[PDB]
Amino acid sequence: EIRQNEKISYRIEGPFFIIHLINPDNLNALEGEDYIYLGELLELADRNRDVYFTIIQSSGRFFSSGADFKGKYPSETSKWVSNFVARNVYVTDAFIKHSKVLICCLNGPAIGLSAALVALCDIVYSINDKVYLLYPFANLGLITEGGTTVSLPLKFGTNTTYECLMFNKPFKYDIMCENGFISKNFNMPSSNAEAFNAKVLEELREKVKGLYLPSCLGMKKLLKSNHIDAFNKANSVEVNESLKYWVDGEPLKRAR
Amino acid sequence: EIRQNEKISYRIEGPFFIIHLINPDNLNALEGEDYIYLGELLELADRNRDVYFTIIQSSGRFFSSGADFKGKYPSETSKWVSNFVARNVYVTDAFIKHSKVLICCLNGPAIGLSAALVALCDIVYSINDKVYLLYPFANLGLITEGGTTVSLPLKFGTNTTYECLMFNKPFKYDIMCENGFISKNFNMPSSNAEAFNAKVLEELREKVKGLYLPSCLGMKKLLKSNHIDAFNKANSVEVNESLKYWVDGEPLKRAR
Amino acid sequence: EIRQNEKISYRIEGPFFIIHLINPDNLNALEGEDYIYLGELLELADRNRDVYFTIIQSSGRFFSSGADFKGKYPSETSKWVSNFVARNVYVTDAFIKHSKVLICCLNGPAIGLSAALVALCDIVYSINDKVYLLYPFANLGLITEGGTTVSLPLKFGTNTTYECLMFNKPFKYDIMCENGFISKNFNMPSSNAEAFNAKVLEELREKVKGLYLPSCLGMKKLLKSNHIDAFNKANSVEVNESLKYWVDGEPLKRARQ
Amino acid sequence: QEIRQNEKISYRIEGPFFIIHLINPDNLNALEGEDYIYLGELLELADRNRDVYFTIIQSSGRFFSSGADFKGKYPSETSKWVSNFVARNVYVTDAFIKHSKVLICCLNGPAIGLSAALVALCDIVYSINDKVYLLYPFANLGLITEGGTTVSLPLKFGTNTTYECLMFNKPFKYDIMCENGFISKNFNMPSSNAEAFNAKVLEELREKVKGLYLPSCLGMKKLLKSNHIDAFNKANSVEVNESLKYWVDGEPLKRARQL
Amino acid sequence: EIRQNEKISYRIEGPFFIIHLINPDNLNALEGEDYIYLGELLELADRNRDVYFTIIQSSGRFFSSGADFKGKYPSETSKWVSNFVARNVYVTDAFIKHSKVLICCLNGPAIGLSAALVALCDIVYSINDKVYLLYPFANLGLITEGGTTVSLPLKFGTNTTYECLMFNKPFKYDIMCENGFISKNFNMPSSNAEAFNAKVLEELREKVKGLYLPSCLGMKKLLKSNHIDAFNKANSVEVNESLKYWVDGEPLKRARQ
Amino acid sequence: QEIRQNEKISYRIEGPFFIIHLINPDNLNALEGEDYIYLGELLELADRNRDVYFTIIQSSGRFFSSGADFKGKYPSETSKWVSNFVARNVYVTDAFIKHSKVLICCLNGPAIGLSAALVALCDIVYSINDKVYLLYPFANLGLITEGGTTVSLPLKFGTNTTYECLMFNKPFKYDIMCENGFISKNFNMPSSNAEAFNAKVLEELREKVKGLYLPSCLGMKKLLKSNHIDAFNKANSVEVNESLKYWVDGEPLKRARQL
Repeated sequence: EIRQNEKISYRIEGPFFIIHLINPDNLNALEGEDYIYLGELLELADRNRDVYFTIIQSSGRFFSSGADFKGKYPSETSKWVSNFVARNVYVTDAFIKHSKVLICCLNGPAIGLSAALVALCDIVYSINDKVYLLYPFANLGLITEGGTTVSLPLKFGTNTTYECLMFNKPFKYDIMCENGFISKNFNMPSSNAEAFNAKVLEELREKVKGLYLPSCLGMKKLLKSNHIDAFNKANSVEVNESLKYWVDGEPLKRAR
Repeated sequence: EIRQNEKISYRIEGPFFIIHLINPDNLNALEGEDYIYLGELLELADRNRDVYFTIIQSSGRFFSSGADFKGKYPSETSKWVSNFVARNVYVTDAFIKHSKVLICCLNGPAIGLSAALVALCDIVYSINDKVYLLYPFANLGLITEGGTTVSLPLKFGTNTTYECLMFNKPFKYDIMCENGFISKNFNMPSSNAEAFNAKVLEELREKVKGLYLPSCLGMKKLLKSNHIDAFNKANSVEVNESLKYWVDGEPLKRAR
Repeated sequence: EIRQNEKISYRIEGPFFIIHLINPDNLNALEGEDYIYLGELLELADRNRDVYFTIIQSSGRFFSSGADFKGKYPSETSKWVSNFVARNVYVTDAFIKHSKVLICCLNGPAIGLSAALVALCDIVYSINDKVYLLYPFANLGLITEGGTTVSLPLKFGTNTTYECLMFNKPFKYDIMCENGFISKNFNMPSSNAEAFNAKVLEELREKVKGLYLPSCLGMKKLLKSNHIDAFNKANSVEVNESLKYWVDGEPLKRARQ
Repeated sequence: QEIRQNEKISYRIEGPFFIIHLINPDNLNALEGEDYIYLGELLELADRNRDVYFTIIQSSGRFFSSGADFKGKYPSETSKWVSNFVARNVYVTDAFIKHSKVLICCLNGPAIGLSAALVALCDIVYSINDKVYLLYPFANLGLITEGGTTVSLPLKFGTNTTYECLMFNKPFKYDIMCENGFISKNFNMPSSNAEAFNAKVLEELREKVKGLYLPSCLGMKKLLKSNHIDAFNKANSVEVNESLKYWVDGEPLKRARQL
Repeated sequence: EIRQNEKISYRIEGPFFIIHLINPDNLNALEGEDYIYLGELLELADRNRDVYFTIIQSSGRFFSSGADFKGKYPSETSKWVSNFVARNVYVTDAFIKHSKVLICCLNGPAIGLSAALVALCDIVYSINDKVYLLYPFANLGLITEGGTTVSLPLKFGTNTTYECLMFNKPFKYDIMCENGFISKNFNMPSSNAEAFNAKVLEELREKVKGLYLPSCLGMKKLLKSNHIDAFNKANSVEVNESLKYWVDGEPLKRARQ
Repeated sequence: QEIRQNEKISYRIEGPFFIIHLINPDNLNALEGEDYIYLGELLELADRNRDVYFTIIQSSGRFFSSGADFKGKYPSETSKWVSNFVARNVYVTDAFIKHSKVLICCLNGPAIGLSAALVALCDIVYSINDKVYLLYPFANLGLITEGGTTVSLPLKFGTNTTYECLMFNKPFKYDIMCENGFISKNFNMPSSNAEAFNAKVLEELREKVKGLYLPSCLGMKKLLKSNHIDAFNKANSVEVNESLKYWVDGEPLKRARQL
């Protein structure tokens, strides 16, 4: 039981807790409170003993274009602590610690904090070879977010990570496939995300047959311990280091 | 240059950036924005190339009784993320990363988050043997804050830390002295914090004569690297784990 | 629900799961299966949602004199893997990962693997100033066990640990107190462990009044993460490195004298 | 160089090479607990021999090893499994983790389960042909990660690929092995002559070591091992202890009796 | 402001500090003092607040053939501490800690300590698909240098690293590309390193347009923290462990042939 | 057991003990760069001797060692200091960090600077009497932490005490040493007979090792060392490189010429 959000729905089918970004007209751009809502959904899925997989699906041609930049305080610092710092530490933490198998259905590109979240998922399936991830921090006057400090070198390599981050270049489909970031490309048309989403769920129902599901969670629990400390450390430092960029004002100015 | 705060002042004398909690009538209890203000002062001291020591002094009989519990949101979670999570990650981070030598003049007891901050200082001087630190998390329905997860076992030992934290008992003067937590007890009366504060500064002016001050900072930089990762990791996890305690409501109920 | 063991009992009183070593006539020396039993009891306490504290108490003048050295295999290696390696790695792990507050009531000396278990507890109370911990590995032809590789330097300091371990010397009461290892000395006579055990429980019932007990567990969960990895790494290495000492035969030959 | 004999596993020394041979092709080189222990004892023996610089693990038939032999006294279920499963796994895993000689696996066919974990702990792997695969069927058996796979699989195959394969009981196939540089050379020989493959690897190795200062190999390995030695030791202890509740719950046993 | 070195030049163009190995007739082989000079140039670039990228370029058909083996002490140990240990620990540290984005323009092969420095760069661009990195330590009677203990497994994988290091085999272009080690291959002829160097700089001037350059440094500062400790630990151990190989004499005797 | 002679430092072996003796009391056992290197070579020699289980460091006179001797060709200031300071410090510090034999310091009087760092890297310290102290005067010399003090001082004395002493150039006095268990036994002998102290320590050590299985001592030390070995190796590299800018800036030199 949780409040409703017009941009994001969820349902449970058997062992699957399915989260759906449902605002395709705005490329599923997300405001601060929507990221918090996502964290609350993960925490809900995490407390449900019938759930073994948490599946994040979207809508339209984009997975998510990232933070919504369309959408009181004693200082600039106090403002940004409340608005940026808090939201980012919270949602990043919710993904880092999540105990269920986290699967992203990548129906199109993801950008920024949303793309950070994709990189925190355990398994990623792509609609087709036109998906990409973009982390435009250098263009926005920002730094790494959502644990990308750790996740990008981990999943794409350190050298590739520098090229992409330092020069604001996308991690394209080819780079994703070369690094095993995508576990399966479904090769379906971008115009039917809904069909892609349904097909992934159908294959998942097939793939879990016969498995002892608590083994999945037991294995994940050990696997997570490989990098949990690095992610926790990066979360705190990412969010605090970002502050001077917001307080300096550059990302605001750039928000044109 | 920074806004004024009636509860906390600062000044610079030579290589010393001196912060003064000046609200003795309320035992220097601090609201969220005051903790943020403290962080901003540290960040200011840290950017000043003439500053080598950041000295935190208080007033009255208490160093600080902790968070002021006398002193809109889509959910309980969103509320507490904004109010508790953000403030705590920010201020704790400001202390953890501070590059100047941090000295606390402990003019009386410190409690809770304020006492966490005392434990993050590099050097602590006590007014007299009646000072103590209390971390009442078990009584408040909360958990460790302000990096105490790491600082208390580090500076007091693991066994002593469990006895005190699990049973809501103070770290008294004797325990502080036995662990070398206090570098000097000035043995002055509790009724003149001002005299104590002045005496510490006078001794400091003497002790820095002849020293190559950049050596102090160079040494601190290496020393800090011993535990910086543990503190950063604990900061993120403390603040996120606390959330369920606030959201469950217990600390509020207890706030009687 | 678990098998009975005549050397070790347990009961639950409110939020306390109380384990009692009850073989004072043999100084509560423990065989392999007894150490395993202890691990099983911890795992039972850990699964009980009404338990917040696991309290380990003993009987007589000793907490425990350690492994009972009075008390089928293709090789010496296979034998010792089954008998020593497995038992040690299991019981040590049960202590390292335990989520309830672990309190040891130290009613007298502890030796060897039993003393290692004392050093893995979160809080230790002593009956009087004659208690000591002895880790006689250098004398037995063995090495560090039960996570002592980590726990001793952590709770006693590195230099003191080397003096004691390298020369088979006890960590005496004064050293325990100087390092805050003991949270309270009850100063009671050695002849009444029972009274000491009761007195600790009585104080604990008082001390928990008013506390939010889930906070205790929440704080412990974070505190444990400071050293959990070091303990897990040491456990694996301790048990495997011991093997060559058992297989070489020295601790056996030293046992016969 | 003295140790008991084991009809399923032989060893010999040729120059700087200590060569271990799984020789039970009729049963796909499936291994019982004591055989895994025996393997650990052989590694410890190679490790103490100052003339040995490389420890080479070779097999026979069409499989490297189908894993633990599931065809093949205790106060409790816990005591039983501590003795049988916990002890064997911690010991053999440790023997591979700490081994100081260059460990080379000659992969003559598929490996499964704990045997496949051991392949993933080797320093260098050569494949007979592109039909080899590694399968870690823990999710199907009602078990969890073993033999340091918690660390080795993400390390050598990537995290995302590891989750897909482990969570859904899918093999790490040749293509994935090649894409991740897991296999250093595919010999492209027929599956029907493991023997020829084994001999060819050794013949190339004798060529490749000519002119090398062999203590440099060990000196380098000693530094390389330190990158992950702690993570492996931590995983070993946790893997074996966490597995216990799966054995004690009984699921893997049940699943065994359903063939 | 720094001394001149006839083998290595530098200049600054906007936000780029450009270092150029300019001794193609000797395959840009470097003596101890040249490696030290390189470290000094990095430290200079690192202190210049207008610099955001430090670009290392070379000349001819090789990036660098490595340490120049053509080119007073109480002991063999004292000699090698002064000559090998000190130089290696200093230059390796200068690369590990560098705060500006470090880009290598790989105009041909690199060998040994020079190849180690390539592997410490943040981004590498290749002239064409004939480049390779060779770390011939097993052949020279040496061990890992310049942080390769960490960088090679990190950027090439553990198994590939063992094959190459244990058997003195090159990390060839295909391996580099498969691991994303090379961010762009320019596919230009080996005969014009100069054109390649110019082309990389031209693209870089384009790629930085519109970027907030302090963001680059801020991101690097966080990225570096992933492995900084492993690199610092390896540096100390690599240099000290090499010593016995030099003192034993093997690399010397191998040098004479 | 063969090495050059050094008039300032001798060594001998008595049974399982390798005993190193600083023998220059007239100059407070102050040590030049090459003497620190020599010490490292002696540790490496003791470390290779299979009959040695304990390495005992003893001195002479009223001081253990007053530290680096400041009475006692390069393309740059940087090259000079890399050769003279960096190399010497990384080498000797490393020799202590990695030493596998039980290292015992017989503290016959004060130790200062790098020599005091080396005392703090020993496993066990015995004091002649309660007038010993350790001083780390880096802040006064215009230097930073050396010889692994970055790690050893907080580890053995606590963080807060370490900041008070290092930041303000104050000694770690006997009381602080005793309170932190840094000293395992104070012999309470007069400062005028270091020799008698040295002999008494050795006599007790011969008593204390009777009946022990000495390989157990080394086996235990090997596991104990792994608690902090990484932190020490990381600190060594950073300490020596960070120091460079202090030497190159020139401050410690200036401060040297002001006696």
